[PDB]
Amino acid sequence: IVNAQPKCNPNLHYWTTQDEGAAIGLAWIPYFGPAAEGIYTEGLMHNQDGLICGLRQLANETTQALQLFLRATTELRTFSILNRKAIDFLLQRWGG
Amino acid sequence: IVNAQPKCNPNLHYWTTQDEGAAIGLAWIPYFGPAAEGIYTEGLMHNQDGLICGLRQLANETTQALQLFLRATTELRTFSILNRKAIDFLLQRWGG
Amino acid sequence: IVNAQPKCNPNLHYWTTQDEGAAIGLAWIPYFGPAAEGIYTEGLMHNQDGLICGLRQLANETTQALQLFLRATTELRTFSILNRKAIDFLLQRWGG
Amino acid sequence: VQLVQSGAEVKKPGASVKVSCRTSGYTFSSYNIHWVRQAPGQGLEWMGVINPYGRSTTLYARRFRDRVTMTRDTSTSTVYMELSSLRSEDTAVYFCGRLYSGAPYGLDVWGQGSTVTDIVMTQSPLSLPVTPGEPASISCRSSQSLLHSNGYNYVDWYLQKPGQSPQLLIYLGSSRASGVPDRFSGSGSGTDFTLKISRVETEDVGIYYCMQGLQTPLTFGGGTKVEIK
Amino acid sequence: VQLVQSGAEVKKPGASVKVSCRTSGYTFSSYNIHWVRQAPGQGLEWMGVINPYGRSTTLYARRFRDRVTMTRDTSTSTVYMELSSLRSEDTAVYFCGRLYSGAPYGLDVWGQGSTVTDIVMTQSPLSLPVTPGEPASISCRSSQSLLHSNGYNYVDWYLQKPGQSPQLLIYLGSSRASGVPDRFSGSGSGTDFTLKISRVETEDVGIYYCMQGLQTPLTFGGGTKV
Amino acid sequence: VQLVQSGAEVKKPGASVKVSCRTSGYTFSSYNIHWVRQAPGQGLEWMGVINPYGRSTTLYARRFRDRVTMTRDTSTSTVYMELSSLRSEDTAVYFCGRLYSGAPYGLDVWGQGSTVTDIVMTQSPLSLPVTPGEPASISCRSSQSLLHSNGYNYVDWYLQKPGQSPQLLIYLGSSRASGVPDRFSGSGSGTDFTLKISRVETEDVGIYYCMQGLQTPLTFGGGTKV
Amino acid sequence: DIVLTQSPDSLAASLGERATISCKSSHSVLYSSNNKDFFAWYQQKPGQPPKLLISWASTRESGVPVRFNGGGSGTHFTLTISSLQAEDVAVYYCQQYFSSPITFGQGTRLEIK
Amino acid sequence: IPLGVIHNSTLQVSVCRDKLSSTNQLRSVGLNLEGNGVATDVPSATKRWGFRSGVPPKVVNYEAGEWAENCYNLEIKKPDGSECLPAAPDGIRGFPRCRYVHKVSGTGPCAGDFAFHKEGAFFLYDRLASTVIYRGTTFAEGVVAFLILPQ
Amino acid sequence: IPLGVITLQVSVCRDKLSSTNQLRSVGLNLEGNGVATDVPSATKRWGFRSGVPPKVVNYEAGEWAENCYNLEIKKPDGSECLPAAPDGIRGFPRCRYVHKVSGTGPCAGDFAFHKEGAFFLYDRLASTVIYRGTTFAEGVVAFLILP
Amino acid sequence: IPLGVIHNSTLQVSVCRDKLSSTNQLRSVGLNLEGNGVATDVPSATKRWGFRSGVPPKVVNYEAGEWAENCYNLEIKKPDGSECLPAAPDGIRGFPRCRYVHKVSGTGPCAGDFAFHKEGAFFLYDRLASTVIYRGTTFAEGVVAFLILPQ
Amino acid sequence: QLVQSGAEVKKPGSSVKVACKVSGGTFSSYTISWVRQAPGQGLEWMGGIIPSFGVGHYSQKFRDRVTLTADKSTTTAFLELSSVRSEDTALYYCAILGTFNWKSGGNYFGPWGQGTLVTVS
Ligand SMILES: *[C@@H]1O[C@H](CO)[C@@H](O[C@@H]2O[C@H](CO)[C@@H](O[C@@H]3O[C@H](CO)[C@@H](O)[C@H](O)[C@@H]3O)[C@H](O)[C@H]2NC(C)=O)[C@H](O)[C@H]1NC(C)=O
Ligand SMILES: *[C@@H]1O[C@H](CO)[C@@H](O[C@@H]2O[C@H](CO)[C@@H](O[C@@H]3O[C@H](CO)[C@@H](O)[C@H](O)[C@@H]3O)[C@H](O)[C@H]2NC(C)=O)[C@H](O)[C@H]1NC(C)=O
Ligand SMILES: *[C@@H]1O[C@H](CO)[C@@H](O[C@@H]2O[C@H](CO)[C@@H](O[C@@H]3O[C@H](CO)[C@@H](O)[C@H](O)[C@@H]3O)[C@H](O)[C@H]2NC(C)=O)[C@H](O)[C@H]1NC(C)=O
Repeated sequence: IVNAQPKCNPNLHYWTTQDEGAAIGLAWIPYFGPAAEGIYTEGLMHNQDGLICGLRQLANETTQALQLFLRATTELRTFSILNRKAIDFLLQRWGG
Repeated sequence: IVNAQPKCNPNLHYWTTQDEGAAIGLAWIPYFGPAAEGIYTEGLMHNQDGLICGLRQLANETTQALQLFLRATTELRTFSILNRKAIDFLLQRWGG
Repeated sequence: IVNAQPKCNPNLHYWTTQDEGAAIGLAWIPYFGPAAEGIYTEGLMHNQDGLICGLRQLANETTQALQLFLRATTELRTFSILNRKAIDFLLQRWGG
Repeated sequence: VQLVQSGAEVKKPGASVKVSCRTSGYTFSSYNIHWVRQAPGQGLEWMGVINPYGRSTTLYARRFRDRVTMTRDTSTSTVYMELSSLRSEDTAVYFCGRLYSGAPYGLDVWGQGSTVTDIVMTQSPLSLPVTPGEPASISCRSSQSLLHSNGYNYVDWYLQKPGQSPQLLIYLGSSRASGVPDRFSGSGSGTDFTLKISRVETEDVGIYYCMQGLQTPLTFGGGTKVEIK
Repeated sequence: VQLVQSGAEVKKPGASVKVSCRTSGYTFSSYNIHWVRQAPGQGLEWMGVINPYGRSTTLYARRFRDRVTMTRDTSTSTVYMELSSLRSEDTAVYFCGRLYSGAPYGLDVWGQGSTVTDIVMTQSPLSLPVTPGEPASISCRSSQSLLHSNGYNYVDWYLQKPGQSPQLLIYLGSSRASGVPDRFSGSGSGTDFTLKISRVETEDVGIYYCMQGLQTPLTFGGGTKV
Repeated sequence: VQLVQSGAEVKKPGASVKVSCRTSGYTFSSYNIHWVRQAPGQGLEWMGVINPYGRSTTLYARRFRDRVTMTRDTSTSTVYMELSSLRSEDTAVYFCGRLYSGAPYGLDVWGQGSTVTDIVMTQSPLSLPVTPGEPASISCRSSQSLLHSNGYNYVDWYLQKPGQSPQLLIYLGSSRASGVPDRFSGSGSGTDFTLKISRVETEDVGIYYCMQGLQTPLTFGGGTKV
Repeated sequence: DIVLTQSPDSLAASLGERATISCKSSHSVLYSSNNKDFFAWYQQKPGQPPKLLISWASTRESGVPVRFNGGGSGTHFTLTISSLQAEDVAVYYCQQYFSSPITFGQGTRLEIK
Repeated sequence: IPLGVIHNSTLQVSVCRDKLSSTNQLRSVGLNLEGNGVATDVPSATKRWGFRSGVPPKVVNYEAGEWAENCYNLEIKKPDGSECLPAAPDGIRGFPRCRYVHKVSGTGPCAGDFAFHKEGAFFLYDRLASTVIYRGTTFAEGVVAFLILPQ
Repeated sequence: IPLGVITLQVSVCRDKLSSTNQLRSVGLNLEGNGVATDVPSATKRWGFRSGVPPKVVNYEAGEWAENCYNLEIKKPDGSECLPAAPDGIRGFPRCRYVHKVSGTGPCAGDFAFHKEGAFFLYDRLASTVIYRGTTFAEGVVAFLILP
Repeated sequence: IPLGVIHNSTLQVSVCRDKLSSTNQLRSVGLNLEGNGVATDVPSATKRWGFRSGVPPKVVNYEAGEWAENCYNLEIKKPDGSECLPAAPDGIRGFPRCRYVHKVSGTGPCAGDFAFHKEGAFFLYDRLASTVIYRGTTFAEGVVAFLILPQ
Repeated sequence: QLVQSGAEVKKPGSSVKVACKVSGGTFSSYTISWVRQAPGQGLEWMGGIIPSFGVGHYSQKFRDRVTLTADKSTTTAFLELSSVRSEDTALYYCAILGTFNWKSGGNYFGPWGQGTLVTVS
């Protein structure tokens, strides 16, 4: 996680969609529902700056593997990288 | 699984394509064989007032989860919910 | 895996792209990268006559199951069948 | 369908408060439980939201973050609040309501409560004293237009009789709630929302509230207390 | 290519009859096997279908459901058929075919074996015994059209040579199966199906049966003796 | 950015040569490592390429394939090549090369090591007498067009000072590298290219080499003297 | 290029009948994210420049009677002359503008029977 | 998502006792709203569809369904004649088991790009369940529930 | 869907499945089976059908095609019979020779399926229908568990 | 593809102790180059996008993203007045959270079928990182990484 | 609304110029399109120009032998055939015809013109 990146930002202001905080009230039914922009929960990470710089560097390091994987794959919209990682992990451990 | 419905249908008549019989006999070459509406098989499930008249309330209780999942994701046509559930189940026990 | 086919071809010139080492050298960036058709690794088996047309006989055997499976499902591009195979495999082995 | 709350209690500023709301008569797993605070002289302030679903997700007002905690139990189908330090400023009754999580159909049922130690919507008229049998008009003004892309205004109007739980009058801008007399009629311009009281009767005297459900926080109106005079 | 089955057996009612159809000369899993029942002089009735490929799947006729079960074993590549509660009428000869799972291609090969205890189709001319050398025609008619989206009529025709197994002549509208004399030909217009024999020969004696393959059950016509 | 190759690697006929090449001042995983050979003769030969990233995929020339292997040190940050079936013709000077896997931005810095026992490209002069205070021009041509779909030209020029490790002059057609004076400009389009020293100073003399990166096996030109 | 074909080259119907014109594109001309499709019908009476009858294959232009109807998607598009009039006799043209070059159909001549 | 495991005779939402042998044991069933005792005539059912804009439609396949006594077909146009509904993308067709189709036609202006359900229920087309109504094709109204079938 | 594990065994604790890269899908061409590849016999194996959706599967490795076909046919009125080539579909990469088809006149439907029951390979996307303008080879897909 | 593992506050790139209880924690995070020492001005950044042809675009899903101080909306025009950036496909919209939108335009000489990134990054869009620039929708240039979150 | 000049007769193998003046609206950003209605042989869109960019987006079949110009000095679009042949006797219309941002400079549509007849001697 040694930053070869010239400059690390020590904090990030992030947004997520998997978290449930976007529609605690409001409603689930799309008919009475938020817009496409209301599906986002905010978050802040002043602390753990070393983690953030290391994560920057991980993003840098993993780019070319992603490019090679995309170039080989015929599927244009790949949403199964995390599922494939779960398969690889659990298959590696409990496969045989 | 308490049935909170006003009226619940005590019997069910299910059409299903996942039978592996499908065009039993007949043919399986796509050029020959059935049309788009000939694949389905059918059955009459009225086994008990436990499963039936309980599945309807299960649908009432799972519609909110399914709506939240669809509002979260960005993939237009989802086909890997069942696979994701299978992976969650299998990976929960063998966490290591 | 006995071949009833009239012709057995021991020669199997195979191109593939899953190797992920297809673009050694050149570039991995999509801008400076290779062409869309130059990302292929080429080889020949020379293992056994019985293995190659053994694969051909297997492909005849499995084309029926593949056609049935494609007729059952409604997704146009079924990119995820190897994931299905791995899930079935490891779930029948270590499931429950 | 009924909602019951915890009994009367008086606590030290050091001591925290534990308030229980118990449901009866409906599927506890689906309906949101909203907790609101009635402090005399300041109307109502929305304390927070709990979703009695499997993840049991919660949300609290910014002013009360990190001091109040909400937890449900499915065994008794109940919800619980625990505070941290109940200051004397918070000597206010605590109200539990249930709202259909599927749509902003308005708060339906209410409790009583007793604890003893943003889209600004300002109602324009502070008070309307009037003889009975004379129609009336009351409106509240919103800084931001509450019209939704659906076309349903999400303003909700509630009536609190003196010393009793708030009672729902209007939901979804203009639709009338169940059990409310057909006398009340609500109309919504999208920014300033009004209502015509057909005839004022003795029972209808009390404080009127407008709360919006378009965007959290769900802010309540100032509250116009109409009395017969 | 050659098919055999269990020899004729005799039993009394209230019990089970168990028969086999042994195969040879082809990819066992590839072809569906259709079981057919022939009462003496009553034509043919489709007992059922089994495809040994993969996990075995069996379909029975609704008239004989819950009284029959066929199952294949791949070790010796043999299909076994079991019948229970044998009524008096059940005494009939039993046949097993080798229809191609790919496309309707008739039933080229058959068996020989007996025992002792929808789309309706019609054969308008009952029987046409004629002096040899005379062209003859046979007509089959169905309630619902046999036209298919691909443009091929799934009609089939078979010859029941006296005291033998059915023999496949015209398959899939108008095509000719190998091993069949060229005198056999037919036209399928999708609603009525005609067969033109150019000149009746002494071998052409026997009853002709029409078959629909579009939808299960695979009903058979009454048949015409020529 | 410092790289050093192994020591004086003198062997005997048929012996195995294990030569190492260190990395310092830069990220080991990202940049590829090419290895090349310079015989006593003026020609240059591209020995092979190793990509340190991940599982360390390697590529070798069709000239000396499967006679030699390369291996990465994940922690030591050093790549080494071993060649076994040694012969007299293999006596040469092996060189390292740091090429960006991201784009053929040229080879930043090389090593130097000794050893003692297709896109054909050519250059015009192969030798050129020079006079101080003068411009100079060297042409380089290739069999296949080097106009990659990007619009860039995957053409490189390097100088080798007399008895020195080579230096990077021009990459990607006309974009000179940092540390190279403005006198060294290279133009071209498609098949033909040239390097025109705006004024050959008395200091900068040596051999010049023309390089392509469009298609592996990577190839080198003859070289021109200045 | 996107070449257009009109199945009815010359359709004639009597007064008061339902008139259908089908037009089959070589490519899809229905934009994906915005469900709007790019297809227009032109009514040219001889001796006059063509007038835009319906754009986006559905929306009717101002001044155009409700009689004129549009429908279809993807490749297959349909123009319906709901109730033929005496004045409706003219030629009708397809036009796609989903991607250049703009291509027009050969034309359908519609006249009183 | 509440996963409903099957008992030998009953249903339990959700233990090493619960076992499953392959993916075919996972079954997604589509149950129509008519099975919940909902009104089925056109004027009452039409009130359960509204128009919205700013939310994309998301589709989820389902493996099994039930016969629809009344399945609906919708084709509405605002008086400009524009097709207010989106076209049905390839891979979506009518609901395959319907007793009678209601070929509803309407002139109600569309204030939103899409038309959503007012009960949170899904629209069933073939082996897919979406959140928006599609032109021409016949759909049912129903909800998707996940189950494990017995061995 | 029969498996292939490695001799070739059609599927056991003996044969493990170490990692996901072991699974492979191979698009073997019918050329090995010994089928004729001339244009007029090949045209017989394709038939036009209506009422079946076009299904596509993904294969990861293929075999050099001695002959791949690039079909471009026109209905007599001029409309294209084949459907437009969808996104992410390109021609089969490793043809030696291409047998282009100028046209067959009448077209009875929209989709053209292979009568023998073999997929059309394209580029790493085996499909049951013939698309327009893209070079394809006839062949069938097998599934393997590699060492 | 390297995977990140966290102990308390440190990231470890992919130990038997390293455990992952459920798939829900697997998170794909996309980080903008605003804090990566990259000049965010219009003309410095415009050099990084270059036009190529004959390479299919690819799209990846990232669950979470970083705020963007500088995000670019491109509607590039060819010299004849035509637009050369490919049409935005369905399911892709602008970057959700951006402070300032750069409506950069007018770059005449675009001479390729697609526009790719000269540094190797992705264009984030809305939870859909792309290797190509789509016309009319705002984006931010950044990278996508995959992580397993601590329990 | 648009205006044009009258019919013109030209010897074969010469250069014919057809002028279309755009009056009303704004000449700066419109999508001038020229269509050749062959007499009884449908239509074909020869090409279009935007006066702001000043270079026409010629069609593939008419790139070789058609040149276009748009001048804001008198707000006129000029079309010139490099060579003329007999079959080019057809109605040349100038209109505001756009595409899906392929050449969209304004709205997707506009009013047509009277049309100029060109004949070959
Ligand atoms: C699951 O079953 C429940 C029980 O019926 C369904 O709840 C129903 O929800 C609708 C709207 O979400 C309610 O309609 C509303 O009624 C109030 C009554 O005043 C009215 O003011 C509103 O305008 C609206 O018409 C309906 O009353 C309610 N059922 C009951 C018995 O109260 C729910 O829809 C079902 N979920 C699924 C997915 O099928
Ligand atoms: C897999 O192996 C089977 C077994 O050989 C192959 O089946 C062959 O398919 C051909 C083509 O449909 C069939 O031949 C037919 O013969 C009749 C005779 O009248 C003729 O009318 C038909 O037009 C057709 O030519 C037959 O089922 C069979 N032939 C042979 C010699 O085996 C199948 O083709 C193989 N699959 C693949 C994908 O290669
Ligand atoms: C991850 O971080 C590394 C480290 O900086 C990045 O590599 C660097 O990328 C820049 C481009 O932004 C390169 O600058 C260019 O260099 C060429 C010469 O090769 C020059 O001609 C250009 O004008 C430009 O300045 C730089 O060389 C390269 N390497 C280093 C050590 O900085 C990489 O881009 C980052 N990855 C991502 C996805 O951001």
